[PDB]
Amino acid sequence: INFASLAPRHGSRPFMGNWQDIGTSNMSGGAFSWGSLWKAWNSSTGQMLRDKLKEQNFQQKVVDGLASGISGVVDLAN
Amino acid sequence: FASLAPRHGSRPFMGNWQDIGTSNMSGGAFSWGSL
Amino acid sequence: MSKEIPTPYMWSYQPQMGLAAGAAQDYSTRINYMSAGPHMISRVNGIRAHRNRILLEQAAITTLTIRGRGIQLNDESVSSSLGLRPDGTFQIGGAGRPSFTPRQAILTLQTSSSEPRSGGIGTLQFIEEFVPSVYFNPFSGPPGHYPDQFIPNFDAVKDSADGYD
Amino acid sequence: PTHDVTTDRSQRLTLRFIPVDREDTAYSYKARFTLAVGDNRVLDMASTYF
Amino acid sequence: PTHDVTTDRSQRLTLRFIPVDREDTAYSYKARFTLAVGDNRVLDMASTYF
Repeated sequence: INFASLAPRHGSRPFMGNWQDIGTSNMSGGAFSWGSLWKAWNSSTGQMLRDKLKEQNFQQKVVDGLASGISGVVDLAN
Repeated sequence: FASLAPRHGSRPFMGNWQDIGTSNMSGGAFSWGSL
Repeated sequence: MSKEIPTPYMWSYQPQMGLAAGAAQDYSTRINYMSAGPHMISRVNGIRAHRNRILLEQAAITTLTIRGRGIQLNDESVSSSLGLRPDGTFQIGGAGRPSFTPRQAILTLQTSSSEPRSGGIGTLQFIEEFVPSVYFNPFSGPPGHYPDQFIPNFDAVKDSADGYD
Repeated sequence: PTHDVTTDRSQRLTLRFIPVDREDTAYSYKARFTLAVGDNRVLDMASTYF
Repeated sequence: PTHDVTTDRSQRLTLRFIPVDREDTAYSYKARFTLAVGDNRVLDMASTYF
């Protein structure tokens, strides 16, 4: 009775997730990551478009799926 | 061991053994967090 | 009243936490003999003494086809009927005979919790354990020697739980 | 992983249930479905949606 | 033959099954039935017909 064969294998080693992860959330005291980070009267054109581009995309730190990027330092916005 | 590491304490600062890595566009990812 | 035949104290249960709340003397089952003579009054006192004897003592002494979970289920290991498996050629249509594997299915169905609990008490065990307690000579000691379990507003570790915070 | 994760036998992915019975009124109406989950299956209600 | 051919118990010869589910789409019509074959019986599907 071992279920390791069902899991994805990360190379001679099953990819067993942390057992400490079973959901629990309520009104106060429960906070989850990935927060809400974010005819022109004004013709600047430029920053405007750029800003719209920014508005449609993303950035944060626990986004560590895969890799952070080369040489390093550990930072915030936890 | 290693003496070549930043030491934030008397104890050395060393990451996880398992740190070497991969991703193919594929979706061979779409995988979870560092946590 | 009398420090020798006392009206018993009856516990109060808190269902929610499982602990036992404060108790109190029984106040719903008293007998009103205030209109009786010495004969019946002695008889009633003897009856209450008999009740107290019953309580003290009680408390002190008395502390194939497995049933599955109420509907038995049969059990077969080699009941495999559809021996085919779809290789490159075959194409198996709808199928499936639900059978409980003897070791895997049943044992996985009847495993207990991973680690046993440590906390409050359920109703049945409370009934079996917390009989009414007879307090013979009430509060006869120096301060601090009294049974504090009786006061519902008393916490075992931090003494005398201040209500209203 | 290869074995014991996906059913090789012919099986649907997106089942479609039809209303067995329906009632109407001037302000609200009622729809009743006979949701069926055959053996060797598990249904996560989060996917269900009218 | 005399015996072991035909039941003496009250058994139907023809059974009709009412649809349980219906759908009248603009280009189709889906009907569902609960075919029930009781014990001590065998049904030759060639007899059945919508």
